[PDB]
Amino acid sequence: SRIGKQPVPVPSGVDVTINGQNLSVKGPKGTLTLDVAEPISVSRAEDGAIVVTRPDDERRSRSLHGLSRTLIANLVTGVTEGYTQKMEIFGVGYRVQLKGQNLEFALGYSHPVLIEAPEGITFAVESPTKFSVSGIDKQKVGQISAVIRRLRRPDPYKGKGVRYEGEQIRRKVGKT
Amino acid sequence: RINAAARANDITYNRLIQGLKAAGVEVDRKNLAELAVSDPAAFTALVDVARAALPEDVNAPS
Amino acid sequence: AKRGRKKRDRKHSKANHGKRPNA
Amino acid sequence: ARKGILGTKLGMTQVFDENNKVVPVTVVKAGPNVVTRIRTTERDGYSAVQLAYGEISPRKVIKPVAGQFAAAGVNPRRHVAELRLDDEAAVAEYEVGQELTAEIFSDGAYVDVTGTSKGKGFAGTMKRHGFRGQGAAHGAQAVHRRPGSIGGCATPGRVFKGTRMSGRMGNDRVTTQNLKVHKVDAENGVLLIKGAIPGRNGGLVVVRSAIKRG
Amino acid sequence: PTYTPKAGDTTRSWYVIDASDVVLGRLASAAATLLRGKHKPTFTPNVDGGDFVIVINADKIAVSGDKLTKKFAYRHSGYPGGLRKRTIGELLEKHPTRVVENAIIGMLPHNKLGRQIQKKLKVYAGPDHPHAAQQPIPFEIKQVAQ
Amino acid sequence: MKVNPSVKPICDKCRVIRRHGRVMVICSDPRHKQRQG
RNA sequence: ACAGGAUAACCGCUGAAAGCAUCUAAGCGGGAAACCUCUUCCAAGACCAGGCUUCUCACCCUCUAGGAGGGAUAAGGCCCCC
RNA sequence: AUGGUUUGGCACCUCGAUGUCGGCUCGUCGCAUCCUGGGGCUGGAGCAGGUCCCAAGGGUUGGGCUGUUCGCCCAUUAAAGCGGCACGCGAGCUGGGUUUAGAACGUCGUGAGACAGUUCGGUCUCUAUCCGCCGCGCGCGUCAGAAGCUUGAGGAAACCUGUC
RNA sequence: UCAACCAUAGACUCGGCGAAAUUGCACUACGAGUAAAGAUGCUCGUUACGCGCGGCAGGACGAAAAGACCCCGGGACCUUCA
RNA sequence: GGGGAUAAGCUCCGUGCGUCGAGAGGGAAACAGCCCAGAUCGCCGGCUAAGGCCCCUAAGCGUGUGCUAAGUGGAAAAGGAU
Repeated sequence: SRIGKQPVPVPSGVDVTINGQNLSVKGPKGTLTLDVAEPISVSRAEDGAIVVTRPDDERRSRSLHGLSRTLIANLVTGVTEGYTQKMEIFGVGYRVQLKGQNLEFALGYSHPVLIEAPEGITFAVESPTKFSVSGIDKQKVGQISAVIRRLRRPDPYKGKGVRYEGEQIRRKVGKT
Repeated sequence: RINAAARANDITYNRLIQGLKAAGVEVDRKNLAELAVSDPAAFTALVDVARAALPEDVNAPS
Repeated sequence: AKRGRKKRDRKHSKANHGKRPNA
Repeated sequence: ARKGILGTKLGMTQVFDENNKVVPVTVVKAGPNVVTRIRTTERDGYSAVQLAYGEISPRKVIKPVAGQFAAAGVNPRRHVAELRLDDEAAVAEYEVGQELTAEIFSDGAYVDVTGTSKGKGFAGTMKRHGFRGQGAAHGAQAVHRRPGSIGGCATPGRVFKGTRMSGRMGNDRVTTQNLKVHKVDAENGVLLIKGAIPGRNGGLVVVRSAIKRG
Repeated sequence: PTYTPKAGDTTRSWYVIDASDVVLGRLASAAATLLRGKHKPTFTPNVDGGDFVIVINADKIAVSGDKLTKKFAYRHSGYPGGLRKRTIGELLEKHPTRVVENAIIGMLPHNKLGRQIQKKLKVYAGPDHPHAAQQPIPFEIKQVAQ
Repeated sequence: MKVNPSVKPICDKCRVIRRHGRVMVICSDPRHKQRQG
């Protein structure tokens, strides 16, 4: 509601397209699609923007309004700017490298962990201890980055594992 | 059988009986069924009679 | 127990009117 | 793929491997099989190959069977059987009139052999289901091999379906899996398969590639 | 006396119901009605004077709520522990027609005449049926008003 | 996780929610995690 | 067994309602010897009694030729026989 | 509060008979899971655990004592689960115990005799009609009669695990 | 442990003679229920072509014996400072 | 109202209270004691009660306004709960 009321400003390098609830955007980074929930009114504003409102005030509509607005916001900013997540690694021997477009971690296992890059996602390695995922869907980005984050069990005693950039994990101490 | 023939004439059994009792048709269900089987036209005529004798808003107290 | 419970709750019906033999 | 063949069991014997270790084998006359019909999805709803095996006089053949073998375009055989496949790409290899021999297999291949178990007749629950019997002493009145109890009591009040009782054992289709062929012998047209095979000697079998181990 | 059919009075008509976005029980009640003959004034409960009922697009049947995942079609083999359950979604993707069948069969009488009435029910998961020679009438599931 | 019919906050960070038909309690402190059951 | 699918507990992503947050309300994923598939076996009396093929695919008589009844046959099968 | 397995309360079927404990055999079910499997929290460094959640697919030893169930013990184990099914199962077995008649000890009783006291001994009947179950046939049907090869709705089986 | 095999007498098959206990009936299913509180027979469903043969013994609260235990009533015999 | 654990389909009393007993019929799925109603017989006539009107199953997938998302309805406590 309070999120859904403010529309989304469309930059220049954007090509929006609608047939009803459906939606297809194009930008420099690629293209994207979205079939909006039916009770949420969608319109293409005169001021180079996408307005989204709700006819009723039922809780379902109030939820879907703000959600759809945020979804279009993420959609356009991904298809124009992109969506990146920088990750980094801690612990001796805990490293990663790029085997083409897939990644290969060593994380103290008896074998290397091969992460296959799915469609729409592109990886990168600023360093064996610092890497990044990039794409246009925030969902898929966070999904694969979390799949990466959960590759090793949490190690609050010595921090050995994958983390996000500015992550403040919990910690303990095992004295004995 | 009456319900069948009535719903074929686009009316329910209950409102048919209601309309017949309002129209003063003392015909019994036996003969109504026999009409429905043997004289569907006469059944339709009685259906029209009952639909006329019914009120304009059957869901009103009156 | 379940059997007695069900048999007693049977009395909470529109027909039985909150009473039944052996409740 | 799951290439296969019909044959006849001849009997067991020994061989010795390169390590001088003994191998109990069964010799299967995996013989000249001939393809008589192709099963397709556009015709039959499933992909398979109909094979035929066993020399037979053309007078002991039932005339419908003769007509089938004729319209195929081959001479009749005794036993006929289908091999199910996985796809039209797998059935496209088999042509009618094609001849299959033991050479489709190779030494070290793993096979599944389907045969018809030997008949043990009307068997008791001991021989049939491995029931412990009861005591041969200590008072046992005439229950030395009897199954004992058969169900519960009134609460069940019946015998559950599938209870293990006396009856005919054997003459059942048995697939023994993952038998390693010790040797192919195309000169004789046989397979030396490591270990037991279902059925009597002279019994028909189907040696197929192992659906688990390639 | 009251009418009874005699050996050639049972006329058969073929109806066809598009089960696309139609409620399962709604459709099944209507189809059972037609199959039994309640829609006919010659209805005699000791006679399968009903009509043939084709159902198409059974896979596109509509099921409300969480019934697609939390309503189970149970089945027993006769053997102990031989209860096998399968949800309606599992049943729709495996055997689409079975849900519509089971619904109608339960809505029908459980008797010899019910068995005879099942035979007039044809159910097909697509929009197409082979019973076009029989010239089936489309049957929209209405509601008589009052 | 604790699974009890009485799930309630334990500190000021413990937040209560209804997730998938179950009353959950979440927190930074995973000790305070709870679920109704 | 391998493998796959859908899942439990659980881990989550994107995210509102509730300017934040939230694994969820719309959506998207992962996830167990359980479940379905997979393996083996029975199975069309599966009364929706299935399917692909092949064979015989042909005679008489009586009732008054209506609907049948009887006989002789084919393909084939059964019995006897080893 | 659950459950209904314990001791009980009631005395509702059964006293013109519903055979009892324990074991043997055969199992089947539930999960309130002993192992195996998955996971959360941990005062979880790691090994190993504790606790909770999910999970009933399979598996869940052999012996000494005792009638015994139970239990203790011995060795093992991955584990040596808890319960229901007439405290499953005696028209399937045993019959050691309880629970007839014999006899004896102790105690009680004047006595005959008695003892949820002990002790030794002590008939376990029945040709399966029906259901059910295991298997096997005969008939008819599946819109002519036959034959061969088959699909697989739907069921059954199997599903364990250690050491290095 | 841990059971396997052989023969014989039965069981099985054919011929011949030919009983029995029992029996309210009968074209005598299963589940969950309900019910004199443990159902072939009732309810709702599920399953099941008809008829036999050999077998097993879970039920028919199976047969047998008007429960011996318990109680009530009555006997009998026994004891004794009735 | 007593006894009982203010348990028992428990027991013992009271009640110009009822029903069964000795009472069919309809409803309550089935179901002596609950609800309706007290069966002179017959009728292929009608109105009703209780209870019900999507199909099984006779009658309404009734009308209007709201509520419910839990298949609640179509068992349950303390207590927990944006």
